[PDB]
Amino acid sequence: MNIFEMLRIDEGLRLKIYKDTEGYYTIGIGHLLTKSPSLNAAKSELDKAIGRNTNGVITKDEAECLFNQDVDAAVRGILRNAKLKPVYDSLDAVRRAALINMVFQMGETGVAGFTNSLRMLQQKRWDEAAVNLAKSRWYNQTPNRAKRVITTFRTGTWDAYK
Ligand SMILES: *SCC1=CC(C)(C)N(O)C1(C)C
Ligand SMILES: [Cl-]
Ligand SMILES: [Cl-]
Repeated sequence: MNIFEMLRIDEGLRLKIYKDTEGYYTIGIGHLLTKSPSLNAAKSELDKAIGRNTNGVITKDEAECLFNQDVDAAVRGILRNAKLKPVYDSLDAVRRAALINMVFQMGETGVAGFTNSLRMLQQKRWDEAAVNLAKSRWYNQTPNRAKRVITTFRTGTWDAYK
């Protein structure tokens, strides 16, 4: 198990434009296209991201291309952020993947707002962090995915994904 397989489980794979849990236009492996309600705006972003006239449908290779770019962007967003980098540096390899997962889903600014959870993770207070992480809109809106990520933070194992 690794971060690519983990996010592939959490995000799924769809080759046609769809709406995510929030109603935003998305494609591939959780690649957010736009938060605008216009399908034409989403098709325009898609063509721009892929470099061709797609008409809303991409191939599996194109979906994995965006996926690689998005995982790379998430990791580099963590390392550039003054609040996230110290937490990431303090974590073991499995818990680092859990932090990448969160950044992938809600963005670098959103995760950096979990000020109290991040401090508990840095102090390695795993049970207390898990309780604090669940007191969030994130947990209430996507509870099954949040539980898997929180369990990864709590245990340091991949057991939630087996
Ligand atoms: S993101 C790299 C990528 C993969 C593939 C689908 C082969 N592509 O057209 C590019 C080179 C963009
Ligand atoms: Cl992009
Ligand atoms: Cl869920």
